[PDB]
Amino acid sequence: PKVYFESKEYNFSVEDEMDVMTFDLVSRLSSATSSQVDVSYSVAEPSVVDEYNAKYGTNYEMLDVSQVKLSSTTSSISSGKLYADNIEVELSGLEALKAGNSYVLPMRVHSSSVSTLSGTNIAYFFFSKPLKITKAGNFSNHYISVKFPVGTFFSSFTYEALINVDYFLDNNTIMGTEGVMILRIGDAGGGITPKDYLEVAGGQNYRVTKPLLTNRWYHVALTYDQPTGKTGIYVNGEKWAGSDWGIDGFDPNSDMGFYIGRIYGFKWGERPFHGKMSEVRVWSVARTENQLKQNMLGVDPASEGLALYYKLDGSETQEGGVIKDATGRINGTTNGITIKTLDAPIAIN
Repeated sequence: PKVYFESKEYNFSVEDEMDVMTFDLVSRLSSATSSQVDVSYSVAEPSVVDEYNAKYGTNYEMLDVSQVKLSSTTSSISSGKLYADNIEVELSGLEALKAGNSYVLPMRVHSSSVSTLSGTNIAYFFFSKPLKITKAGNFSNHYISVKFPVGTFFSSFTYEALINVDYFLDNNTIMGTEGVMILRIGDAGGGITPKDYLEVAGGQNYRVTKPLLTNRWYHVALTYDQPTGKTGIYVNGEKWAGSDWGIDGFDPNSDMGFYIGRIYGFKWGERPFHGKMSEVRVWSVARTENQLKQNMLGVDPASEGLALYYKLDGSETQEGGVIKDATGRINGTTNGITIKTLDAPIAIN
């Protein structure tokens, strides 16, 4: 007879503010025997998690062994029984775990009495820690003026943000460089683009074919892949419109330069956005559809290619007329972005 784990997998949720939890660890025999069978446990090698992720295409992160305590390392299965006496596993440091990841603790069973069954001697305990966005930045005649590093020339690029519109005026600025490359909603004064239609404008233009609602979160993105010439506008990860351009790129600093939320001082209309924004980014690459979809709620601010990042969740420093972005690269000038607490976490469906 052999020692093994009866149930391969268990799932736990790491609730808010939870730092410590305990669970039961039990192995068993394939069939009962006439003497006590001794067992012991250990945390399995991280490569066990890599094999699992490769087999299933999952993305589990291994917990640190330093946050695992066993009531005892050893146990036993009494003569005539199948299941080992319970061991309690205590997991700590849960509050510090990064949200938006799924974690695993793989436990191996060993025996000094009998053999264990390969492929059945690891128990997998999974821990989910949900990423939520519960705060966002208010725009009601507010701007962020952004100066990119000198000689910035975006060839391929991405603008993206989570937005929630309070109301639509004729032309509502999201982000960009007016007259050059700007993402907006509407240009109804021009009698072509309805007030609630996403549009890219500047040296060249195109627009979507369905309106946005008010009081609803959307993820919105504009990409341009300069080598292929393909540009797209994406809403909630779906391509809503596309075009083909021949331009080599654009200088975001040209003219009045780059603005978020309001083209401050523009004589032909400041075109303020009225609503909230979150997770506002500019990249110096064309992000793929998959990259846009998978990262709507958060990205590492250290990411290569990320030229500007405002979470607008309260974690950015605002002082002295400046709002410092998350990359540490951009000190934007602003009239102040009040961080609002949402009624519920951001949901796009």
